[PDB]
Amino acid sequence: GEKFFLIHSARWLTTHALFHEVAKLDVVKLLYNEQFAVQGLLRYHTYARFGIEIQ
Amino acid sequence: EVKLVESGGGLVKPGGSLKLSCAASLFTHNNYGMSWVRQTPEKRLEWVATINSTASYTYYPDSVKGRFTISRDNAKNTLYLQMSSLRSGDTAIYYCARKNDTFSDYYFDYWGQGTTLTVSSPKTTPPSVYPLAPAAASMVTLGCLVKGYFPEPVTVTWNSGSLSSGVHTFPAVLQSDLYTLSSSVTVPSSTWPSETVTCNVAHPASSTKVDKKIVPR
Amino acid sequence: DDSGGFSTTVSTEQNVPDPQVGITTMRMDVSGVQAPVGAITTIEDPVLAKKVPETFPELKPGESRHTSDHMSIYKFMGRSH
Amino acid sequence: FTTWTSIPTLAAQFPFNASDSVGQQIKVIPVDPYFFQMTNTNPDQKCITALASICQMFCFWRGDLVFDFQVFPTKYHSGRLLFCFVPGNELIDVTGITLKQATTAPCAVMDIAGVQSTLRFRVPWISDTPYRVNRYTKEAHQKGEYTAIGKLIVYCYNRLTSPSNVAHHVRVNVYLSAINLECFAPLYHAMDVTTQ
Amino acid sequence: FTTWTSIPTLAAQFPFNASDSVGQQIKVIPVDPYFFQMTNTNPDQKCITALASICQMFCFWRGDLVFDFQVFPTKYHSGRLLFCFVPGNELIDVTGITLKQATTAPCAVMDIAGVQSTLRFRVPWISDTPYRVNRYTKEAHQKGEYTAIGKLIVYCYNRLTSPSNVAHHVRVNVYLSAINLECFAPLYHAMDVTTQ
Amino acid sequence: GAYHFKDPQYPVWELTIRVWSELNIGTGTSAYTSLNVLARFTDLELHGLTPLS
Amino acid sequence: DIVLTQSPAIMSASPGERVTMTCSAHVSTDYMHWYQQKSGTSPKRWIYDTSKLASTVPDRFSGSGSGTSYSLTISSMEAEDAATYYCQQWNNNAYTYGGGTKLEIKRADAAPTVSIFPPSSEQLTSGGASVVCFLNNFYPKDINVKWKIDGSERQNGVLNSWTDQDSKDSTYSMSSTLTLTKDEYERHNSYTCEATHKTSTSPIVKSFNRNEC
Repeated sequence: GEKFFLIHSARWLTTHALFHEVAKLDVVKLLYNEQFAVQGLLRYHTYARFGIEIQ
Repeated sequence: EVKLVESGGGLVKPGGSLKLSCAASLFTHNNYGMSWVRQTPEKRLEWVATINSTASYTYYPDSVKGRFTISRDNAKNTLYLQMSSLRSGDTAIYYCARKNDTFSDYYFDYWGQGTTLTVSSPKTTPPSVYPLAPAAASMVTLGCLVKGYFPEPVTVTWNSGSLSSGVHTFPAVLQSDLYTLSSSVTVPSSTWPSETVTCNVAHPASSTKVDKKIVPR
Repeated sequence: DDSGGFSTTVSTEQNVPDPQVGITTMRMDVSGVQAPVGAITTIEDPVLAKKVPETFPELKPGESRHTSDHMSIYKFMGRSH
Repeated sequence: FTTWTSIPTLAAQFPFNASDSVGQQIKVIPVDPYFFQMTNTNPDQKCITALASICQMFCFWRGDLVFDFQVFPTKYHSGRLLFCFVPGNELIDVTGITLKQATTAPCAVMDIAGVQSTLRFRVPWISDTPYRVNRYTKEAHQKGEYTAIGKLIVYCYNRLTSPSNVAHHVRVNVYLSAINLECFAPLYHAMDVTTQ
Repeated sequence: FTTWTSIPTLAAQFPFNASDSVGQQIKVIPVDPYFFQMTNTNPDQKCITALASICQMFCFWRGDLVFDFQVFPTKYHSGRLLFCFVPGNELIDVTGITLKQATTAPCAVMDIAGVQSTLRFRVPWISDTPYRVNRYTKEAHQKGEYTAIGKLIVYCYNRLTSPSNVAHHVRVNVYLSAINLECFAPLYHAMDVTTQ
Repeated sequence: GAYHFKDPQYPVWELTIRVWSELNIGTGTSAYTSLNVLARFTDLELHGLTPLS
Repeated sequence: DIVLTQSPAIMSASPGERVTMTCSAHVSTDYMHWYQQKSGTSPKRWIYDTSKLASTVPDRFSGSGSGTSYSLTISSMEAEDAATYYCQQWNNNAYTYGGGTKLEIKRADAAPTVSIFPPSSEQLTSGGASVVCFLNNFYPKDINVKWKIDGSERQNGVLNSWTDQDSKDSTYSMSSTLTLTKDEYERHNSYTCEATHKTSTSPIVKSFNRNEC
């Protein structure tokens, strides 16, 4: 359950202006996917309470 | 630098078969899934093949399923593409493509030079090249008219590469089972009619060489 | 540790709720003789971000005159709107 | 409310070009918690600091302000800046002060390169009245009531010497926060961007 | 014999170009002490590791392997790699694994710049049989007997950002050693270069 | 009380990345750099297993 | 699966202005990856993810969009973009391509130069003929070339050839071939191809007689 997952990437250029938004993502929704190993527990349960680590 | 060298190709009648080979080097093949990209001259593009590391998984779209056969050789570090039940919809240019991963999706990096496949049933025909003569200024245009060839690649070069900067190579038009183009060259007024102006015509399929010297009418 | 992991670099507690009483009161030089270590810093370290700055010789302001404090929510928003 | 005011937010923005002489004035700052100048286009909005959206609801304010200058250099530039504080009010004639004349006022220097990149600058309280009024609700001026304790000047104390394969300017962000702050006498007023 | 096996020798070699996308697979490694691919021309010889010239004389082997990756950068490049270990055997279909799909497997990242340049990577023992057989004497395959505990993948986790007056690739050597190793049932066999 | 996976109300967290200062290069320096985001749970607690897929 | 579209077909632009094209699908795609096909060679790395230009691409290009609409933002048009772009979707299996946006560099208006040649004698003894009209160094590409055959116009047998933009003078050139027979050639006298220009008012009448020489 608790293991670092690569969920999304972006790329930062020279042509982006000031205050431009590079990446806009939903943290919880991208974790819920079959390609990760945490799907095997969340698929059969209903409610959850949790905290988030970001790197 | 990644090197993808295609091979094979030619004139295949419909209802035949042909095997190709993209033999790459300088990089390890067992990190890379390979594929094939089709270039129809009218509409672009369409993607037809997929095989991963081992020779187990083969992914086709709906159309080419049951028609094509792909197999990798990791010992000789090559590729293959066995095509069956060919018809005129696959008259095209074929690239070998390399798969790589992005985050949620895939991505190509390098495509090779490509071969030429043409599916129709006439015979291989050598061309018939005839000059283009005027009936006056500081610039005088001349040209060679190339007509009557079914194999598509032809080489029209002026004096084996001397007048190369003033060339207007016009593309070919398929007309009554015959392709026809006309390369027109820009010649100064002091060269013609005082020097030699002759275009090269190289037809590699029939191995014919016809040199036509432009004469004044 | 609850998760059984490991960490040597720390991102500390951020935005401490209710840090200071908003009346100017006392709990002698505040700043002075000692060389200012708070004059220069690095803002990207959350450990070193909470150090009290000083650059000039100062001292204690004093005490206000009005009794109650006007910087608390329960006395600010006690007024109707 | 001190949970909002004691946290620094971005207020201003200015570059440091490589083509300035020693003693050229780069940026002037009136010293008040009402100062902010950033804005955005998508969506159309005038940005605000956290300190300005607390003190915009009070008639009077008092306390020391903390300016935080953050540079963004490479490892290979060099130069020195001179921050200077002139006591007074929001309107004096301040650009006649020469570089040598600025050393009479309290000042401090900053070195660009190194392993630190933030200068916390605590401004003392210098005034003749105990509380300094809010005037931006009114429209006309009046001698005696003001909004500032003086202004701040950013000089060029040493020039920017650099190699060829790096850039030619270093941008500096300006933060804003307060300490020992006190306000009273509530009201309602929406601020506007001080265009300096 | 552990005087030879516990000393790391060079096994493989691969470059890290500046023209790769994020998620491109650079090099795959089957996990076994029988792996080696270096060779020389003068004189004509196929090089060997010290670990391969001990375990080539036994029917069975067991224990954790230690991969050591050594980079050779300048001080001015930057980027991150992602080493991933997939449990299994020497033949599975492994290049369909996307970069996000590799985080399910146990993995680790590496930063290029710094004062360290060596990542010691200890592979755990994941198998269904206590001992894993030597098969390279035989010629045909058979489902159930294998030579590996899985394979390893080297991804590109962040790209190579660099200045102009440095090179555009960083070469990485791959070492090979073992710990807690055990072999028995002797024989004679000369290995051959695994051409990956 | 808790999050509902198969029918979310509204997303709990929303990460954002803004350009805080612009990227400047010279001549021949590469004009890009990659980015990555890593994530994991802490203190996962589950309730009420359902049979439906 | 699902097919992509590209809203312009051929867009022209002067050096120093903005160029914007749009790729769109009818089923929402996550990441869009673009390609650049130069004339005669293969496509290469142009755009990996939603907004991530390749290694050898200059900084002025960009990409954006999410879901249905996707754009390719060019801030400054330059002289090196004479090629064809392609968008590609990358969900479940098919990885279908775009329609193809041919980006050409706009040049100012110029008059067409005409030099029409009668067919050679070796073709006239082969049973056929090819009355071919030339055009050189003209703008725009879309030009109306009609034949004047004894005061009338015949649309049967017209073969028009078209090159791309030359990388040096940025001009266009044309062939216009009228396919005929040996004895059908010997009925008319007046042979004229005229090029209808849009800034020049009348089409330039360039003529010759068959019964000359």
